[PDB]
Amino acid sequence: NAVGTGVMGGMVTATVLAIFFVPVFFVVVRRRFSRK
Amino acid sequence: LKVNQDGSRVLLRDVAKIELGGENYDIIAEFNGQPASGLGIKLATGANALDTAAAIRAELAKMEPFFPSGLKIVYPYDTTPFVKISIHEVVKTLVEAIILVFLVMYLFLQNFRATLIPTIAVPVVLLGTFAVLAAFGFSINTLTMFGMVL
Amino acid sequence: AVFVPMAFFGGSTGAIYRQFSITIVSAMALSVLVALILTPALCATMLK
Amino acid sequence: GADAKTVQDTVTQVIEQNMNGIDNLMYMSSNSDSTGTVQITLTFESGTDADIAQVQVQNKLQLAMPLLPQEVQQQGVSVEKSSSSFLMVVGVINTDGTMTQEDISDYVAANMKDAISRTSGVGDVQLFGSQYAMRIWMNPNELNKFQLTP
Amino acid sequence: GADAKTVQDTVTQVIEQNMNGIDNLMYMSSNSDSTGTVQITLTFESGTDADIAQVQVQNKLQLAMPLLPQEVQQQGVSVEKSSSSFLMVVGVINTDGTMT
Amino acid sequence: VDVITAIKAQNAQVAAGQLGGTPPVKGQQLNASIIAQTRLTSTEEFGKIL
Amino acid sequence: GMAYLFVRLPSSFLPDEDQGVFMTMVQLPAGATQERTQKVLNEVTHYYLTKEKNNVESVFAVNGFGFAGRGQNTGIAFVSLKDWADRPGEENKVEAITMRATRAFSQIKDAMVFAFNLPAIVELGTATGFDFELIDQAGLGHEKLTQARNQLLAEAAKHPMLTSVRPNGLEDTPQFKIDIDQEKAQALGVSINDINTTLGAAWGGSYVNDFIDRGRVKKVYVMSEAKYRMLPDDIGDWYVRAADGQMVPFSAFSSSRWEYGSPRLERYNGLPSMEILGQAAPGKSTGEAMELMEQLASKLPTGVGYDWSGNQAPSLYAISLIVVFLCLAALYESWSIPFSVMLVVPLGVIGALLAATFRGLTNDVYFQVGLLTTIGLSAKNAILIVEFAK
Amino acid sequence: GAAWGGSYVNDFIDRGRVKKVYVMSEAKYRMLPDDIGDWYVRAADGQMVP
Amino acid sequence: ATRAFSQIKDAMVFAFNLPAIVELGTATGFDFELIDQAGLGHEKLTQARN
Amino acid sequence: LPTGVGYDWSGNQAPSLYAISLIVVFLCLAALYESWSIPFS
Ligand SMILES: CC[n+]1c(-c2ccccc2)c2cc(N)ccc2c2ccc(N)cc21
Repeated sequence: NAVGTGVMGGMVTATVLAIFFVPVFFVVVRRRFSRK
Repeated sequence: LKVNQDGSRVLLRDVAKIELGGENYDIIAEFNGQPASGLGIKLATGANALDTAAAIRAELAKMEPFFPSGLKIVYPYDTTPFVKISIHEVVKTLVEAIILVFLVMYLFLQNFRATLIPTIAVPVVLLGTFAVLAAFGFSINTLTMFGMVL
Repeated sequence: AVFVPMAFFGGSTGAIYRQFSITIVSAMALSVLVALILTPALCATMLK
Repeated sequence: GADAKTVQDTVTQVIEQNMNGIDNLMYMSSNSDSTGTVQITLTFESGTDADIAQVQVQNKLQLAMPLLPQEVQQQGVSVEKSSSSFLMVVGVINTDGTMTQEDISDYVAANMKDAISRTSGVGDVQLFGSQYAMRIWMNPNELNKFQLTP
Repeated sequence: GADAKTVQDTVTQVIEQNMNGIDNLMYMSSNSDSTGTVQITLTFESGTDADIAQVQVQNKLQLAMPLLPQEVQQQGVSVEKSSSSFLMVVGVINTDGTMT
Repeated sequence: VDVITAIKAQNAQVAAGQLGGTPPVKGQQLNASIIAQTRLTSTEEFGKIL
Repeated sequence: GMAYLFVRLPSSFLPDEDQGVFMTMVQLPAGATQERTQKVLNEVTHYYLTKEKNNVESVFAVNGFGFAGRGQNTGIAFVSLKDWADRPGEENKVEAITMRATRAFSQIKDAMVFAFNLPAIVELGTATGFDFELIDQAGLGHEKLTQARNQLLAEAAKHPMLTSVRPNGLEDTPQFKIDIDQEKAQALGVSINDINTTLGAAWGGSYVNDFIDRGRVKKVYVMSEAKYRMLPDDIGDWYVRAADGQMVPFSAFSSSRWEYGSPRLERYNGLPSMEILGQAAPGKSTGEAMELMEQLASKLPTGVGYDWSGNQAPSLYAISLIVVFLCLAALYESWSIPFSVMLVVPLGVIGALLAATFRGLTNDVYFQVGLLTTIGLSAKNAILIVEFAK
Repeated sequence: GAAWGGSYVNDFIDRGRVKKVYVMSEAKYRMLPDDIGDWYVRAADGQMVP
Repeated sequence: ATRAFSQIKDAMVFAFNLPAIVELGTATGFDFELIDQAGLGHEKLTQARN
Repeated sequence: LPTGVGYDWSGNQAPSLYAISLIVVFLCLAALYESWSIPFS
């Protein structure tokens, strides 16, 4: 239970956030381009 | 001990009692309120634990049969079956994590032949980690087994 | 680049955080290698 | 017999002075009991061999060996691998041919204990009850009426 | 002087009890002679170091050392590496200046 | 040889047992360790050896 | 939020769990007996065999052996619980078993008995816990040292953001001192050798010789029937022979008087020490408590010194912040990709914190690595979002 | 041996640490060969002998 | 050699190739041992091996 | 024998040893000769 409760939490919140909504897209935009 | 004037023989029985008693009465064990004595084996700083306790029964296997009438063995406070169980609960999660992957693999890859490549990928990667950590000195520890699963 | 740096263990937390990265670090190279030899082969050989 | 203050500075202190010049070490400790039983403990750097580390402590103890009471020399001096934690604790009782918590303690320590301690890197065996010993119970009045001492 | 029954349980047995807590081991043995000469033998797992394996047996013997006859203590106690098999056996004789 | 023997007799610590012994008697309530001779402490105490 | 979800989350080492096997030790007041202590091991075996049949498969009591050391004061009972299926509920599980058990021993008893999960961890490293030790450095003695620890244990309890501190086990029971008037002895005509091995071979025991019993050579011992060595009045029974072939009582040359010694004298590192097993405050955690304990030992008298996740992560992870950037330009050379992936770190990690902060979980070892794996998949995911679109 | 050379008789306790008790003689009675005569030993017949 | 010692003698003498092999492992050969496990003695054990 | 009287004492080697000789062959006999025809030649 100590293993998965830590991972499950981080994984749900990794993907459903990353792939969509927040960075993991918004990054490359303002990192590769922004100013250089 | 002596022989007093009138040749009266003083023995060790006369001056003192003689029974075959314990060497140390300071400690006394009662298995569930019944008189008894056991063995409390302690580990040797860096010993193999489960393998040592397997050989506790191995040496003791040949003592069992030559016991007198009534003398039985019985097992309280024992580590062994906890080793047995954590292995069986982790290897359970291993097969569950395969089967469960196999369903998500079919749900997306409608091809059954395609629900087979990844299914038949990690079986081999696990075994390699047994072959790598054995080659580096580690064991099937409580830790390395969650590392198989994780 | 996050496992093996933290696999630099310490004291009674020795084989603790050690065996932690390594076990799976071992598994990562074996996962990559399999995904460079087998998963390729198998996939090419027979996928559809 | 020796009390808490006796063992503390005729066995304990004698070794603590003659317990140096050893490789890998952070501290030592001691417990000088009133029963008449001292036991020292040296903890080493992590990863250090317990095979060599024993030798060193037990081959320097054996220079203050003849600096001790002679009751102590013939008594049990030991150097072993500690692991404050049992695992297999095999209780042994009787059901049919009844025997006391002393009859068992002897047969346990006169058939099995000798073997187990040796068997598969067992650091040290603990004994519950005690092995037999030709016990004598000197009556003091009976010594006087013939005119004698212990 | 000690006969076969004497050495068997004043030197032999005293060590056999005080001969435990050792790493790598499958059996031990003994020969308590009538000349007054006991000699124990412990055989270990194959590949085990004979350097360390000696130490262990000879640093636990040396706890039952003061549990022995004093004739025995000043006598030759030894712990060594066995190899029931000689190789060089150099005989030394005399020819001219005769000696017994 | 008498001075030496006087220090190997008076200047010593002796193993005296205890009340409520290792095998006591059923019903005793106390268990206290006996003290006997003590290893001497000061220069004055060595001055008074008989 | 992420930060607050992490700083406030307590830090353990490894979760203590039901093992189907636990234990519990006993400790009587000063100078208890084998008959008095055995009464308590009968009561403890009865809480287990009548009020815990469901859970307890088999106990294994032991009178005269504490895990402090030994003596007729001490005790211990080895429990062996039934298998885990037959023992289903949370009450059936060891967390709850050592709860009402400990509560009953502090209720219907008059000594000190506990009960505990066998720390599945190592003996050391409880986390939010201690191991202090009070050394006497100068030429002071056991008695002056005792007062110093009474002032240390008093100052912590006087003003504990608290602490919970207690001694280890030097109860400090009295001893029956026997002074032998030397001059008196030699006037009556007795060797002091003969007087010593009377008292030693009567009250204490004496390893005389060895005898053979059914093959195995055992030991011959000599002492006395118990009744003639139970109280201080029984010293007079023993009459020793004097040079002039006639008996002499103890009372003649003897002196009888009690004293205050201690039944165990610990010695840490070649010097006399008394160990102190305290714990971190309910609020504070080790580094705080420890540091708020060195200042209390430094306020004690002269000639009285002392000696005692992990700091681990801070550095460990520091190298996780260097190898990433290098490996994130070993295929993605730019200084644009090496800052992409960087942000998926707390993208996932926030949820890992949250799931364990929601349930009873803590920041132990499995979680600290459940973070690392969460970050590895965070990179994975991202790098594909990058590598492909580049 | 116990006059000119020294003799490890026993041990005593000094401020905690157990040290050694030694026995020899004031220096002046063991400096030259003429000082050997000073030492008189007891004989079986309860009287001194040079 | 072995034939002559079993011919013109009255004791027991043999003769053998020094097993170039190890002491152990003759093949088609044994090493049994008869333990006395219970509290019997050397004399009762002798009859068991007989 | 009577009560209280116990006891204690190519190779089995080849059987297993050669068993792995029957596995590594077939694998190495298709590590260059992939078919299932050469691995039986
Ligand atoms: C730590 C011993 N040690 C060293 C080693 C490290 C530092 C100096 C000398 C040797 C080692 C060095 C290299 N290259 C490759 C493998 C190993 C190894 C492998 C297994 C093991 N169980 C211990 C091992």
